[PDB]
Amino acid sequence: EGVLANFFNSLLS
Amino acid sequence: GQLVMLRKAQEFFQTCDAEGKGFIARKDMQRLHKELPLSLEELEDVFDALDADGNGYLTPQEFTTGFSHFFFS
Ligand SMILES: [Ca+2]
Repeated sequence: EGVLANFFNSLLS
Repeated sequence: GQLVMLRKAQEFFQTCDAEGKGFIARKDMQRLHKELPLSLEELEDVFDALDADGNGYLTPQEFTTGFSHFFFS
């Protein structure tokens, strides 16, 4: 759930 | 708000499934290590979080569903 945020937040940069 | 989400899930589904297969496999999630800053170890965690049915296959609906849980917190 935090590793999804990581992965999505990273996709957003 | 749901249309903006889907516009991103498509963008990001396309990015993982760059080969045009129609799904994301456990090895598309590895070549991301070269493009994103995460360990392969995290990537499979992502993968594993996102494959709800455990096919070892990531579908668009599985991909979109995950992103939507995220997009909305
Ligand atoms: Ca699946």
